[PDB]
Amino acid sequence: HMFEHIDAYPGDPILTLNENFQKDPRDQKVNLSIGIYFDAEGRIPVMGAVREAETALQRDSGPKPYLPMVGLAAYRDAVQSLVFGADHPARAAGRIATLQTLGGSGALKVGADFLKRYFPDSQVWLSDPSWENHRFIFERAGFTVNTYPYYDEATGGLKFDAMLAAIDALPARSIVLLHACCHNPTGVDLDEGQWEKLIDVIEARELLPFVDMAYQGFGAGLDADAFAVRELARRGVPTLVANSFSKNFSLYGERVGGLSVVCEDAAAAERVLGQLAGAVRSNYSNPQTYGAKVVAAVLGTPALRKQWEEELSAMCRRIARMRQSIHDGLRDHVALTRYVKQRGMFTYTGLTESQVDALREVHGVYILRSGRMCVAGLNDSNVGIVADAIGKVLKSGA
Amino acid sequence: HMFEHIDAYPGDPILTLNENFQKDPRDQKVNLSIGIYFDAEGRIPVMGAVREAETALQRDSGPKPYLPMVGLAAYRDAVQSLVFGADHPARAAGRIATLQTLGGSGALKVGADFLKRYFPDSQVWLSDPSWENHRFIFERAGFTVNTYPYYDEATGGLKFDAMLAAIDALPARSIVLLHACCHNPTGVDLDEGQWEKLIDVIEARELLPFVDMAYQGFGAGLDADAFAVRELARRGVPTLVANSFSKNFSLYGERVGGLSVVCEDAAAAERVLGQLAGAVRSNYSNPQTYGAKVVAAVLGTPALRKQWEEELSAMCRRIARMRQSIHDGLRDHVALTRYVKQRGMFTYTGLTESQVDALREVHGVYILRSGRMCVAGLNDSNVGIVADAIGKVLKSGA
Repeated sequence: HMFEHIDAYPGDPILTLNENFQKDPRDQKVNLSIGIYFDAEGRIPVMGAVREAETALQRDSGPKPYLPMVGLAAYRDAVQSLVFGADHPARAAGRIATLQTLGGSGALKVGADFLKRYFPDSQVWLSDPSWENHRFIFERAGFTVNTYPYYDEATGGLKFDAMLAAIDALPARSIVLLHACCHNPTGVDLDEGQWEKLIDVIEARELLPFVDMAYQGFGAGLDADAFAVRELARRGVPTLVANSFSKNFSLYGERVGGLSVVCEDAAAAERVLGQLAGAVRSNYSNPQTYGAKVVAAVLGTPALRKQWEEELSAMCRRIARMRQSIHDGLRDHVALTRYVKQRGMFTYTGLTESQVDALREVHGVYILRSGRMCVAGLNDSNVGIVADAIGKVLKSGA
Repeated sequence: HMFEHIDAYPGDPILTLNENFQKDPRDQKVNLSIGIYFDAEGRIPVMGAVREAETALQRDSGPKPYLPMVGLAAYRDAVQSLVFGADHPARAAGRIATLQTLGGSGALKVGADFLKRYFPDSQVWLSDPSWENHRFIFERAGFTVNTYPYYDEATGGLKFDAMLAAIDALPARSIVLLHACCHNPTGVDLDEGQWEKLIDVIEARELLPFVDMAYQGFGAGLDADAFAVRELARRGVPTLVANSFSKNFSLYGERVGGLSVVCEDAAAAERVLGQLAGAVRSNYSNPQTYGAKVVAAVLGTPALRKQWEEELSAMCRRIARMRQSIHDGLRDHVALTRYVKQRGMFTYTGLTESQVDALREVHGVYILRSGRMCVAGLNDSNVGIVADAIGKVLKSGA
């Protein structure tokens, strides 16, 4: 009876939901519950640049020794340059410790474990709402986790005054998890003016910003999407940055990401990098080779770098086209502003749980109970069907 | 000054040692400090079966979605079959929870995090000595870590009576880390009789054995090397098993391994699997695809499975040949029994720290300060040079 007290892990309602979508016999059914990018044909793409890199890497069959704890040197440098910009002063001054991680998740974990060890009495604050695994990772890492106001139910927008006042009230060294852009699940983002005002507070109150940038390239392009990170670093604010290549390389299953920490000087950055390697040593020893070689080859080969940025920008524009298409489709029925104001792969539709049920059962369109829709699930084959469905449900009243 | 209290991570003496080996101008220098398998030509091999699988996988360029938290289903089944044997009764009765992990390290981590959560007051016992990262992983996971007698300095063998008595004295649910075979760093292994006697105690005292099998295939073949795991499971003992594919697939840098937990019934195994997935969710969300596809393709394709087992057995025999060659070489000079009695990639030479210095400085042969030599670093080009060196150092006296 050694494991008689091990409780069963709670079933995943999304899995159940997708099982119901599969059994659904209706030809016009639409699934917008899976939060990943699909292309114009509703497929998960293999990016041209990625395929081309893999092809080149294939003609190089060599041994696979252990990587350093911090991962591949070329990868780390490419990632740091991509995130902060090649010309970033914090990069030139050696104030940034960067390592290869297992997706954005791995970066959050390594960061959390480092922070718990050196800031054990700090607590963590996330947005209301936030990515479903933020609370899980940081609570299991040993942190008390709290929330700050963020999404505005009434507007489909941002409670910036309430967000700013809550964060302004935090004690020094409070860890504040922030979406860089393309908020998951709501799609509600700060503008660059709100960002500056938030950084004023974060700096003055000596807080610890942990920026989660999982969608660099899906909001307004690679550079604008990293504004929060780059502006924090230009102003010398102690910042951790977790970036994911799952979405913008379409490499979800090869687990590639980065963790960067911006420190007060190069000496500090090197001590921090060593302790981040320490967190890795206590976890998985060292990261994997395949995905990092692909990413490093794409970012570091100008022809491939260009091909990658081009396809990613086309992905960015396709989502924006779908936002406009569903918006215009809804105008034909019954504040649709949220659909074009929100950004990235997700939108908080503001539909009630009942309306979500109706959308599914009556109109065969599947979104989350929270009202989260994955805009990337929209294409020419279904955007009319969806806009019609949601328009009818909204018009009929809550 | 946010990170003013982050202490510098201690330098790696092995890295320093290898830097000195590189600068060493002597043509006959020999490095036996790197603990990985090298072939007859002193290279890290790419196994034929692995190359052939990679070739086949290359002709299949599809999308890379997230894997399940527990990893690829085909991989898990193949790994479980390889470790316990296809016909194992615990496998047939569904008493084993198996998931894909990030190397053997990742398996130790996921296991440790699960154990800390459900057995928080248990402490951990490792062999004296043990793998350099055992203490680090389990202490950082929140466990008090202790040792039991193991290596016998005077014999180059095993203190089995002292080992058994120490373990017999542990309270229920004590976590006991055990090398399945091919002990790292000493090469001293239990025989199957000692194993049965140890399991008697582990069972009776209701302990929690955590078996670390990082070298299945390098001692006496895949089946015999897993005897401890298979016998624990046949006898119904609650057992965690961490197995690595780094060494026996030569896939160090693609981070592939497994974690298996043997439970009292299938119901328990399923609850445990869910909580192991929980540990993964709190860490890196889900594992990577490339390496697991390669391993699953090799193990599950009979032609490749045969080619793999054959090359691994040839690797196993090459190490044994080097053990005999250095033994016979030492007999030409000055108890050399340890060299043929110890097993796997490592041997504890029993050389003093001074003798290790002499071996390096005078004879250009590099082993660890502990006297650990990697036998796999021996080949026809250097085994005579090494035996001569060690023979002279031993003969000249401590």
